[PDB]
Amino acid sequence: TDTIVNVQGSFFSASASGVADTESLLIDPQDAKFGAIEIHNIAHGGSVDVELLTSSDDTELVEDAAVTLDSFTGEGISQGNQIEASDNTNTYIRITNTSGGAIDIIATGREVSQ
Amino acid sequence: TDTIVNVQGSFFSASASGVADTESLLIDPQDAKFGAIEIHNIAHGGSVDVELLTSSDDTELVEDAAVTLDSFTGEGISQGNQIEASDNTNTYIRITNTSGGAIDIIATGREVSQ
Amino acid sequence: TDTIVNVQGSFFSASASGVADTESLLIDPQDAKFGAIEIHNIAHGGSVDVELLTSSDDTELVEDAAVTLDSFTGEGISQGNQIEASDNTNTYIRITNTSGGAIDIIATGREVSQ
Amino acid sequence: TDTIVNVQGSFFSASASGVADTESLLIDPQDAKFGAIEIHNIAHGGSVDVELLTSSDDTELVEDAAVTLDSFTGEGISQGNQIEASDNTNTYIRITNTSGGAIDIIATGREVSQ
Amino acid sequence: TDTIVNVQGSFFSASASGVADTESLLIDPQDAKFGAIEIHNIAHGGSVDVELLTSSDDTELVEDAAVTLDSFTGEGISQGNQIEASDNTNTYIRITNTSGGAIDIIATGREVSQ
Amino acid sequence: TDTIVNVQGSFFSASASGVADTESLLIDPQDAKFGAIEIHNIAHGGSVDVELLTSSDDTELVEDAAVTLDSFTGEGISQGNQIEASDNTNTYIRITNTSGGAIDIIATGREVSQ
Amino acid sequence: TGLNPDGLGRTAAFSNTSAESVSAVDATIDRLYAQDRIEIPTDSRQLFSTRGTVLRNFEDLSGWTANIGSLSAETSDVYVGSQSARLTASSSAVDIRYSFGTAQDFTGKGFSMALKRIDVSGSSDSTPIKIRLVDGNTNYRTFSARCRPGGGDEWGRRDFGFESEDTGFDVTNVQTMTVTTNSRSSIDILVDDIRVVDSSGTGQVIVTIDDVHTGDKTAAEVFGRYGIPIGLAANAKFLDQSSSKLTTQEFKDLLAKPHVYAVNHGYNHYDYGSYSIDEIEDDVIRGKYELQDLGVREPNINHYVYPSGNYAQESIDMLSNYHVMSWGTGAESFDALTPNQLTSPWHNLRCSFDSGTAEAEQAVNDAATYNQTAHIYFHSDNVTQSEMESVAQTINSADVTPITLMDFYNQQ
Amino acid sequence: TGLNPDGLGRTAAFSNTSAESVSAVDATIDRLYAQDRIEIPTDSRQLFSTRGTVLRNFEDLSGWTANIGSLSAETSDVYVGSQSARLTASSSAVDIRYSFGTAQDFTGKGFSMALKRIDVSGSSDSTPIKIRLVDGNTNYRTFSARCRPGGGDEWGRRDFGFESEDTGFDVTNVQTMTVTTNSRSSIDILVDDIRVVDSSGTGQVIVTIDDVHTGDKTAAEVFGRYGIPIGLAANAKFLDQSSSKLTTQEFKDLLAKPHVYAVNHGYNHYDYGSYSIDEIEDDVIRGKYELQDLGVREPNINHYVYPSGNYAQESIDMLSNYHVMSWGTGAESFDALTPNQLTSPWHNLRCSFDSGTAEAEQAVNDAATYNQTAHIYFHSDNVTQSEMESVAQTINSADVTPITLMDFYNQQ
Amino acid sequence: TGLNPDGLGRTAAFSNTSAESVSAVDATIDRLYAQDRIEIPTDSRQLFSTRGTVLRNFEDLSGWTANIGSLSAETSDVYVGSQSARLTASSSAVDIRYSFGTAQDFTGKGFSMALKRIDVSGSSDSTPIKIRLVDGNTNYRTFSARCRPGGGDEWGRRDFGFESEDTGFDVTNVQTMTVTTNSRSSIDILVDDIRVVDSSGTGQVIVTIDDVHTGDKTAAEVFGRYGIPIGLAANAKFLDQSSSKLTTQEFKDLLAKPHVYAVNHGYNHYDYGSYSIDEIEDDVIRGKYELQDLGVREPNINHYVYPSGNYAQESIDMLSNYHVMSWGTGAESFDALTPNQLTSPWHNLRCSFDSGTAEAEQAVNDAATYNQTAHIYFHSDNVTQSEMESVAQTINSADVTPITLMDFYNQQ
Ligand SMILES: [Mg+2]
Ligand SMILES: [Mg+2]
Ligand SMILES: [Mg+2]
Ligand SMILES: [Mg+2]
Ligand SMILES: [Mg+2]
Ligand SMILES: [Mg+2]
Ligand SMILES: [Mg+2]
Ligand SMILES: [Mg+2]
Ligand SMILES: [Mg+2]
Ligand SMILES: [Mg+2]
Ligand SMILES: [Mg+2]
Ligand SMILES: [Mg+2]
Ligand SMILES: [Mg+2]
Ligand SMILES: [Mg+2]
Ligand SMILES: [Mg+2]
Ligand SMILES: [Mg+2]
Ligand SMILES: [Mg+2]
Ligand SMILES: [Mg+2]
Ligand SMILES: [Mg+2]
Ligand SMILES: [Mg+2]
Ligand SMILES: [Mg+2]
Ligand SMILES: [Zn+2]
Ligand SMILES: [Zn+2]
Ligand SMILES: [Zn+2]
Repeated sequence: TDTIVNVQGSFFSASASGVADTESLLIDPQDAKFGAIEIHNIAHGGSVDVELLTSSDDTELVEDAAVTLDSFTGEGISQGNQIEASDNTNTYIRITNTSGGAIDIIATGREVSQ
Repeated sequence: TDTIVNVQGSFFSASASGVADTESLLIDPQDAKFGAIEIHNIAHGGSVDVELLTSSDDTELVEDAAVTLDSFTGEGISQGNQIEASDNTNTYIRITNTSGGAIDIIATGREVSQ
Repeated sequence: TDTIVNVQGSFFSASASGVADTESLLIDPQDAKFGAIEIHNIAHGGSVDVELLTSSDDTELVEDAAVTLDSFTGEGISQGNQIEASDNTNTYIRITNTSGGAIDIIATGREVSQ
Repeated sequence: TDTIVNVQGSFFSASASGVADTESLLIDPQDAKFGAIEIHNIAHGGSVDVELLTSSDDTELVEDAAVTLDSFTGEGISQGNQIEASDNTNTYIRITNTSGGAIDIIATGREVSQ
Repeated sequence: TDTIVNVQGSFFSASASGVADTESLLIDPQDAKFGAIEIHNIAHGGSVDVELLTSSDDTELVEDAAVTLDSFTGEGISQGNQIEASDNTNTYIRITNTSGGAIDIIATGREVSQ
Repeated sequence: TDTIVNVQGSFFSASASGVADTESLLIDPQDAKFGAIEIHNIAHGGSVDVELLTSSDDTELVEDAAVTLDSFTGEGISQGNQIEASDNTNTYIRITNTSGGAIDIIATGREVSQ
Repeated sequence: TGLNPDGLGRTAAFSNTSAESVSAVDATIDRLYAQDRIEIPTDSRQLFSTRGTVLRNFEDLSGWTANIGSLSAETSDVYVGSQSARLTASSSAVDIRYSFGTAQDFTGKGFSMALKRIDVSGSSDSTPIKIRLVDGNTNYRTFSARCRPGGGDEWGRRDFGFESEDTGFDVTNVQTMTVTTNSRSSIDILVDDIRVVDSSGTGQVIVTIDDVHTGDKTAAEVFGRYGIPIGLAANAKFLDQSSSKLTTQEFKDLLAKPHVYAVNHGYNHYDYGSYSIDEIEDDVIRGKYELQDLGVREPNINHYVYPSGNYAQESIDMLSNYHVMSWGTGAESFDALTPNQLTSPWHNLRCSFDSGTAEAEQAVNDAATYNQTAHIYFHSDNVTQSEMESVAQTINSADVTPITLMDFYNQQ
Repeated sequence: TGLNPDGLGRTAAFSNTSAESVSAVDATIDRLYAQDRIEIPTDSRQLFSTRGTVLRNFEDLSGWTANIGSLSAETSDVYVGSQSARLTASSSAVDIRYSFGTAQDFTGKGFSMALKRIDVSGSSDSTPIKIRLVDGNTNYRTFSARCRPGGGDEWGRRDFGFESEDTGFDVTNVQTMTVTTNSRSSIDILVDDIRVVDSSGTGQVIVTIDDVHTGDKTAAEVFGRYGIPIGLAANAKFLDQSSSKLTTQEFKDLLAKPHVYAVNHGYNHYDYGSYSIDEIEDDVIRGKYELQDLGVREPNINHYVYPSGNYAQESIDMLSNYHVMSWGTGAESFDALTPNQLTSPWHNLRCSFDSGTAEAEQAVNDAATYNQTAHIYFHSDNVTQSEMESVAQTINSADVTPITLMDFYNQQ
Repeated sequence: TGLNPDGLGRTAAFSNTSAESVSAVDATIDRLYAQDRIEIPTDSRQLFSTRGTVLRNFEDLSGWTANIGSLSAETSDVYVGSQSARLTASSSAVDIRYSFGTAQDFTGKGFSMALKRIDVSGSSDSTPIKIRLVDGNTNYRTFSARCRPGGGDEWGRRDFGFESEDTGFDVTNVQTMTVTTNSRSSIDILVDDIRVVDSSGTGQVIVTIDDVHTGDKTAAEVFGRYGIPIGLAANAKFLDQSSSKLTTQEFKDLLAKPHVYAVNHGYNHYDYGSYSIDEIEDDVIRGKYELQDLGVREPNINHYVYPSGNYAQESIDMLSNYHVMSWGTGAESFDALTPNQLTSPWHNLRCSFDSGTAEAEQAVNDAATYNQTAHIYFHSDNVTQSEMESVAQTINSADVTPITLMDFYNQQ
């Protein structure tokens, strides 16, 4: 039988340094080559709210559905997520600072096919 | 040996903003390209009942078997599901609002082959 | 290197509405295209016993080995299973009603190669 | 990019009805097409000891290394295993009855390449 | 249908013996053939802080975003991680000794496609 | 779309019968066809220390970094590991007897691509 | 993290896990953050049953005279020993009498008896059962308890409250004791094991308020004027339902007062006989955790009060997993009253002052005089402020210590 | 292993799991291996508040005469009832007097009062507050407690230690009682709810040693000579820090002695006001688990001693999740002293003999004479062996039972 | 579900999990369903060691006269203080005497002493050790305990049972105290810390039955005839083994009786010295959980009884993680007997009536007379019904309260 070596699909990340008190990292699957993402890690330099949004617009965020998924307190990593978003389903992930001061946010995961 | 990069299979989502008190998001695998789905995430803007239904009809929901899978209270994400539905087996997932007010529901997952 | 999109293998389900008090859904891997199945979900409309059986006959169930795997009480979903059965190894999964009344049973999973 | 549907690799099972008090099911990876196995499930109709053995002989079990992995009490399923054996590494899995009476044993899993 | 044997994608490791008290192993995804990594294991010969950094520079670490992910105490293994880094997104993982003495650090995982 | 059956990548094992009191099984990824390994199972016939080592030499073990990963007491199986080693990164896994008497050690897992 | 634990099946080494529900056969926890217990380790059902000494044994019925009704040995349905006594009557009371060989001194002794109701019918399906002590001059002191359906369906101990005394009764010169009932068309009740306990301590009062009505605020002020502890028998569902009920903040503010404490009354007041044991168990469990979220902690939340006073051994068995003690309802002075040492923490009643303060005030005066514990209760919608003041002044002026249920159970 | 549990979300059936941290809403455990509790089910804050009976009520201030200072009703900031009393003075003490309608007998009675400090200023931001009993011959017996910032910031009960007595005082013939302070430029303090408790039992002594100095070894020998229990208020971080502190092995060796026990003092001695409540909580939690690893167990490790004696209701609220009882610091005999029945396990002080043994020895003699509990303390670096011996001989020769903190709390 | 918890390593957010075994460092549980504890938070080993007051400290041996044998200071192997006493004899008893400076009154005082056996040899490797009070007329009152291997291998406290009295002994006029042994070829025993406890309360009796023989059914009837509580020292493996043992249903039926309770005796009766500490620990743990499945709950299942009476400090240390109290075996009246206040919950014996009722009946009469607690025991296969009746009638007619082990430990 044929042997093939499987290397895992395209790495995805979004990051922002010095996100101000109530500002946010908008993770947009439009930035993915495949147009969909699965975020595995959220490294949070301080407290954040994670929010999943559907847009009315194909290309810009105009809030339709919005659900606040979870709140993270202090500094650390939310490892082992599968929060998913795509361009065609107009889904965005917003990570909003709640720390009372400037923080670094790094979100990593994988690109998924639409 | 051959090396191949594996990107993960087609993203699927269903969403509804402002689902009224006793209304529901009907997740229909007919909307999938492959005609079957596996829902991983249910982001629930308030309390919901999740229900798995078989239809008597190939194309429309006429309830045959129905099982209420679980109840979610308040706002959050049911991560790590594998609730599965296909068109050919006429399986539907209904997420019904129970909050006493209007909510946003976002369900995400993956398309599966029939 | 080559990029390929991996969509997941064939959806499988078995279902029965209004299974009477001591009757059962017989999940038969003969109904799978690949002739083997892995059940992930059992949605149980009431109490059930799950049972794994080997047949003496290649095509019909004549009980050889039988093990009662687990008992589920009330309504819900047994998510995240890997109960496995194949035609060639003559393995059947029986989900038997124990509710004291008629129930809906939906089992979902994936076809596996023999 | 190319889309491929991935069906999961060859189902494997070993079973025995009415295994007497101190007798055993010998799971032999020589029975696999690929000559190696990964057992995921042990359905045990009563108490069993699971044992991993290396043979001195390429084709028959003549005990070299033997480790008793675990003891299961009563009836049920050991789901979610990855006990592994191959023909070329002469590895066998023995499931030994300890119930004080005759039991049914069904072990299921997947064939793995050597 | 076609049968293929899937061998898992490229092994990645970074290691350092005798890392002094406040020194660090810089895990750089530039050292990966595919230019991205997912660290699964951190074997820590003593206490360490794990830190995820974005660089301003494409090729050298000049700290932009930095998040201290977690602190490990004493000797052991952090198994089951998915901390991810890529060259193109200029992401580095720093494992910093905090033991009060010299330690061995071994990080293992897998290369991922960008 | 194309359907392919995925059989899982090459089985790997290392074993030793009658390992004396302070002796060890050296698991060497040089013995793998692909030159890297991921150990999933350690079946331990008595107490063992597991240790991850980097060599200074490409082909022989001359200890550079060494971390004692974990200690196992008595007889059993450490199932569900992902301890990883490769030839090119000169990584070895040593399982050292600590029982006070002779034991059987069987380690199983999978070959991984470098 | 470490490597995976020893064993077959799904094994996993984790750093941090979160779960809604965890089931374990065994859990080894190095440091436990679990102040909020639902299921309590203590089984109180039979702890107190053997306290004090057996006075009347019923192993020989020769010492007993049936004055009215009839007395026979029960050898098949026995509480304690080789036999128990069947008390039987048709269209009459039962009165059985034991004459002591020598004068007994029962100063500061409290009385308790094992009881099972087989059948009572007529004017009521229930009777007062009375232990009387009679002196050399034929003066009676009466202590009593209730033989009711539900609570009497299985063998259980009653701890007898003082009821009445003839003037000039000499408790140092007791010549005979009597077990007696009211008159009924049919009586069939089993008795065994009369016990004597030391109750020489000061008299005590417990006050409980049921069902979380808005009037609990005025009650807290009134009983506060004399530092009398109030137990709120709390149903957490009732909070914020209507203007007639406390708000959640008002309830938390009341519990912040040094003399107000909460005890469980079930989330939604599910009483025995109206709901299944499973539904009541859920109500009990939910009541417990909801009150724990409101800050009600261990010694307090180990007490329950029966919704509508309804119970049986079935409910006691279920409740014993969650609570150490529970209280029923009655309307007469002796219903409040127990010796200071209980023999059942499950079968004892409380006296209502919803329908007039006289019996409850009588009970408080009797607790002081006869060295007993009076448990009195009300719903604050049924009682006026001037009635609460009458009761609170009665408690202040009497020789009683007002106490919490926690104090009372810790004394046992 | 079985099949996966009922539910949506990630459900999982496991054999054996290992975790660093587990969070669960519900945990059902068939067999629990969790002897090391951090978070205790018992909330002790208000259990003892209603012990004994209310003597002085303050619901009618007509019975009180302001001898010096001034007295007014507080109807908004009330501990108990409809009102409390505001005691107010400018450049003077406050002395308020209640004459009893009939002579009172206070033999073996202990006094407690509810207190809140609004403002004290002048020589100090604190005052002794004194309950005096005065007899027919105008002899005084004084009991006292401290009205301090922090501990007085919110309503809390003080249990009054004996201070002084006039020769020939007749406790059977008390005609009047006084509440009084020292003189200050400004006084504004609220009082309510004077309570009487039974303290007729033998006198008791508790000895604690703070801060784990090397001199605890000589202390253990000296107090050992007379079998007097020592509580080590232990900070686990301090072990092995320096030659001036116990080693870990020395500490374990001390705890192995039948009369030496440990109580929590926080891992790194974080005191109230110097650190946030969150940092102190972490210190408390870590102190608890580190001492548990050293073998300190349940009844012992349920006690805390405030670092530097600093506390407030904020800290008590936090500590009440982890501990049942805590102790502050004072330098005078009455600071050691409480009735044998407490009404607060949180607000009571200990007397130092770091700066001379006189006050502590006085307290021990007074505990014997007046049937009270004396809590005395020291740092073993401040006290010479001859001083420890003086104190230990004083305890041995006095009519006191030397007791553990565990014993003392189990008595409440 | 939420998102995965903070941290590196394998982290997971679950809804519902099932496990056989969970290991956690920290567990935060919002609502705990874990009534069945294996590990208990309470370490009882040293709680009671300092109760009462030290009478003799042995810190100055000048006050002691060696009448027979020899007395020296032990300054390195010390229980309490600077020194302990070495009692040494060759081919003789040791008798050491302390004359009091003034006549002592020991009415209702119970005696306890610290003991370590270095060497005893001759007729036995053990001795009775006697504390012996002498009045002005040279009448003796003897209290005694046993200096045995195992239980005497390390320092431990014995609580001395009444043994004998000379006619006309005046306990108000005690002039001399004596510590004495039986005669042996070699004696080397260390003593320290004689303690006096208040034991003025009523006499008490505890009855235990070992090893779950079928005769426990007739015992339950017989002791039931007087409401005397029985503890079954239960080995859960023995149930259903043979016709000579209780069935599981019979055992559950016995425990459903108000006067029968169970205590742990290890799953399969593994005794100290016959098995390793690890095997005994497994036996103890399995005994606990199997009895918990049979419905034996917390206060009851916190008691253990040593298999075959075998123990040492090693086994006590292990058992203290699981149980609060344990009992050994003896054959003489004083073996039953302790003061009502213990100083060790681990070193006390029980008196057998397997080989005749005389010593046990003597103990019950002595418990009544001298205000002590008698623990008596039997195996129901060794005892005839008329012997059980003799003992039960003796307990009924004596001035004792028959009590549970739970009651007895809650009194300490
Ligand atoms: Mg779009
Ligand atoms: Mg919205
Ligand atoms: Mg589109
Ligand atoms: Mg269809
Ligand atoms: Mg239906
Ligand atoms: Mg079709
Ligand atoms: Mg077939
Ligand atoms: Mg069969
Ligand atoms: Mg075939
Ligand atoms: Mg072979
Ligand atoms: Mg071997
Ligand atoms: Mg070969
Ligand atoms: Mg770059
Ligand atoms: Mg930064
Ligand atoms: Mg670039
Ligand atoms: Mg190499
Ligand atoms: Mg090294
Ligand atoms: Mg190379
Ligand atoms: Mg009877
Ligand atoms: Mg007031
Ligand atoms: Mg000494
Ligand atoms: Zn109610
Ligand atoms: Zn300090
Ligand atoms: Zn035995």
